[PDB]
Amino acid sequence: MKLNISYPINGTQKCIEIDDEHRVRVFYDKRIGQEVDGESVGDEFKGYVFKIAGGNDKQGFPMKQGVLLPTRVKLLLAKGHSCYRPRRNGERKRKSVRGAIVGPDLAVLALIITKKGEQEIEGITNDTVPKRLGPKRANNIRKFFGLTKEDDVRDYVIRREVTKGDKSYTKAPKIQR
Amino acid sequence: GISRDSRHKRAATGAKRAQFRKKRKFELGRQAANTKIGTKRIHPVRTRGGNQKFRALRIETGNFSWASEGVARKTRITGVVYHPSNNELVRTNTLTKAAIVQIDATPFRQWYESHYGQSLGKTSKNTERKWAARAAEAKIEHAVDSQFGAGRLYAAISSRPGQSGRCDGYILEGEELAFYLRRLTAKK
Amino acid sequence: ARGPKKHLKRLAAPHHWMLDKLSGCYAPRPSAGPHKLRESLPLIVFLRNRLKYALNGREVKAILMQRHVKVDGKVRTDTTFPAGFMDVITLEATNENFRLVYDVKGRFAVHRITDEEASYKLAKVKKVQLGKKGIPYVVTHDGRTIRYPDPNIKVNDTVKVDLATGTITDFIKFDTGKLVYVTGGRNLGRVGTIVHRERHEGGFDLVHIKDSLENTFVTRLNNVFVIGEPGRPWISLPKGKGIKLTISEERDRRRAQHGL
RNA sequence: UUCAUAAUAACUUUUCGAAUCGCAUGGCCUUGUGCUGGCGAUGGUUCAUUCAAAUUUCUGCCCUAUCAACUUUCGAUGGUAGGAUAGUGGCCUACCAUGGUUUCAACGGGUAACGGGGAAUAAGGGUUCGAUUCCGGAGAGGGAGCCUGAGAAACGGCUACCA
RNA sequence: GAAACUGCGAAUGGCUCAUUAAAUCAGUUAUCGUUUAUUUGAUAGUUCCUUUACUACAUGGAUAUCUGUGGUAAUUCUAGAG
Ligand SMILES: [Mg+2]
Ligand SMILES: [Mg+2]
Ligand SMILES: [Mg+2]
Ligand SMILES: [Mg+2]
Ligand SMILES: [Mg+2]
Ligand SMILES: [Mg+2]
Ligand SMILES: [Mg+2]
Ligand SMILES: [Mg+2]
Ligand SMILES: [Mg+2]
Ligand SMILES: [Mg+2]
Ligand SMILES: [Mg+2]
Ligand SMILES: [Mg+2]
Ligand SMILES: [Mg+2]
Ligand SMILES: [Mg+2]
Ligand SMILES: [Mg+2]
Ligand SMILES: [Mg+2]
Repeated sequence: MKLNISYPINGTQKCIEIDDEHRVRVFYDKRIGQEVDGESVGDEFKGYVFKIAGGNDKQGFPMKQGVLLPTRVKLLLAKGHSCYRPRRNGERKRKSVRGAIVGPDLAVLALIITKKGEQEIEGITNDTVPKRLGPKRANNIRKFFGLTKEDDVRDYVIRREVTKGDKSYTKAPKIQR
Repeated sequence: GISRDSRHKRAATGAKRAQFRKKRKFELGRQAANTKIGTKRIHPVRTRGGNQKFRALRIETGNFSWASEGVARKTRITGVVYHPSNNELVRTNTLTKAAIVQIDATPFRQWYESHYGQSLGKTSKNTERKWAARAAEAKIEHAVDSQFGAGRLYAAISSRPGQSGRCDGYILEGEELAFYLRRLTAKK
Repeated sequence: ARGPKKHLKRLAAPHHWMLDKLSGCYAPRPSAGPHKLRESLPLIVFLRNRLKYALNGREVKAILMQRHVKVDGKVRTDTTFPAGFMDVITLEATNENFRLVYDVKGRFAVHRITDEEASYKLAKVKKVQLGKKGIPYVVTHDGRTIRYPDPNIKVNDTVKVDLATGTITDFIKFDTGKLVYVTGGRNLGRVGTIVHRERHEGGFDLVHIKDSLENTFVTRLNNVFVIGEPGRPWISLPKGKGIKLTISEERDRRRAQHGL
């Protein structure tokens, strides 16, 4: 089934389709938050290791963390919980949700890749996706720079330049606090 | 869901009032606190108009006051010995208002010792002159000395742990104690 | 109703706003403020209807927003502000000043009143209490809480707020033989002198009032507002001074004072 | 009035006591980013006031006795203490007392009954109507349960059963 | 100036008369028996705790929006990553 792999440090991710019945066999009976070695999931996944963080059932129902069940269940979700977003304040809703134990009923497995392996993936182990915007708060910018705080963090704010086609103009965030 | 409205009650005459205006939210009643002893665990409940209320189940220590010389001290509640409403709470050690409890009684003891120093149960010149000016007025009655020798004070709680969250009360003293000890001797 | 009510249908509006029963389904509900909505007067009613300076709601909104209205020395940019009895409405444009006093028919009449006296306001004392840390304070009918009042100022009394600093300037003590105004019931707008104040142990004080024309009536003490000493009112009384001429006398006034 | 308020002793899984925005950015010279400094906007504890909300006293309701006794073990009337309540209150619990209404019609039954301001009718007295332009109450298919808030037992908010 | 977070209203208004015969309601009282966003008027030095060593010229981390990967036949369904 579909596997959504995401490498955080490179900030990259990809989707992988697997049809073999035995590569996914190790994913069976493994709950969210566990670690599975990449040797048993693919001969091109040597050295890799996979944290399992969420997924989607064949019916589209995602799996909630901490359900410890290989089946679906109807739960009364509210604000703070995942698998649900409230429209009105305090709007509890009873919705179906897949359990946290991975079984054959899953359709997508969301997988963090934790340890860099031997054979590099195409654009995940190799490429890096830049962060779309930097820090905004003054001390946050200082920490991101290691700026020896009494150093006039005013100027060191990042500045993104965009060209309208005729005029090149700068846009930089306003510093809070 | 526990209502406290008067509609469900029969009329003064005795007629069975027909159902009308399904019960509201400004008529609600919540579960009893039925507090216990030990491992302080107070749960806030958001009541009408904010005004955080505090359920005080499992409460072990609280403030207690002495009326004669009028001094208050934090001290431990050690079990309940009598309840004027239901002895079932006494057997279950459920602590509500007006219940009668026992007190570790030490803080009162060395407060007395540093205040009068009469050595119950059996220095700087300023303190000596204070004691001399006192001139042994601490002629506090005999039964309180009796349970001071015993070590556990007899107190009646006055705060409402169900609402306030505190565990405050006052020691039995004077004819108060008298009355209740008779009742206790009735239990004995 | 579950909660507060925020709509005032036109027929349910007080008959002293005396709007047109047609040309509208609703009426301006006064927002919360210094006066009871049954007793108060919204600014939109005072401008659109009483003064006709505006024409409709948008015009009143534009008038209030640009800070030309000043209620008791403050701007009050909200459309339905409850400008109540004895409040002062200042318009720097046309440099005009109004004080809301009932005309004897019992209505919030347009009273054009001078700038010099417009600096201050009068108020009835509704409570005298002791707030925290032992500070005495006085609550007037506007809801103004004046701190540190004169020690012998009592309830039902009257006082003269300077309306600039908002402190105590002078006061008049409630007692017999004193010029007085009426602020409710059948005797709206009437002005007289207190002849007697029967105590009525247990509640609802009553006072007897005799006006200049030597007519006599009786009114509840909650309904009473001392306004000064006989012959020397502390404010500028409206035209007619609230004598309550009889309907036949009003007809005779129409017949006599008549020129076309 | 045990009221307002003040005071002492203590208590708190210690609430609040501005790390928030706009405009104008003046004055002092300690001539520096230095010292101060106006008009507002949002907040914020408490006490008032207002919009209110809950209860609450007296009196007033259509037909019917082919409805004369009704209510209490399961609260019926009262007492006390506690719990809950925002708060009084059998509102609920524990233990007691055996009480409360009734021929001045209680209780039960019926209402093709929402109550009222009012409408028709008109010598005077009245008879009938009032679902609906205003004020109240209740309801969102019938039932129960609840989060959020100051305010809902909300339903153009949710939970469950029944249809 | 979209979007989203925040704040506020969504409990007003509108409709219907099904239930309800001391029930609602009307007139008249009471709250010294209580909650009250808002509006309006006032309202606080002590947050130090042994003060002879602290950020007050400003303390911390998430988090939506967004960038990208999906799932379901579909619903104001949203899980993973930055
Ligand atoms: Mg309505
Ligand atoms: Mg007091
Ligand atoms: Mg009681
Ligand atoms: Mg009917
Ligand atoms: Mg009707
Ligand atoms: Mg009718
Ligand atoms: Mg009908
Ligand atoms: Mg209506
Ligand atoms: Mg409803
Ligand atoms: Mg229908
Ligand atoms: Mg709100
Ligand atoms: Mg409902
Ligand atoms: Mg609808
Ligand atoms: Mg609705
Ligand atoms: Mg909803
Ligand atoms: Mg009946």
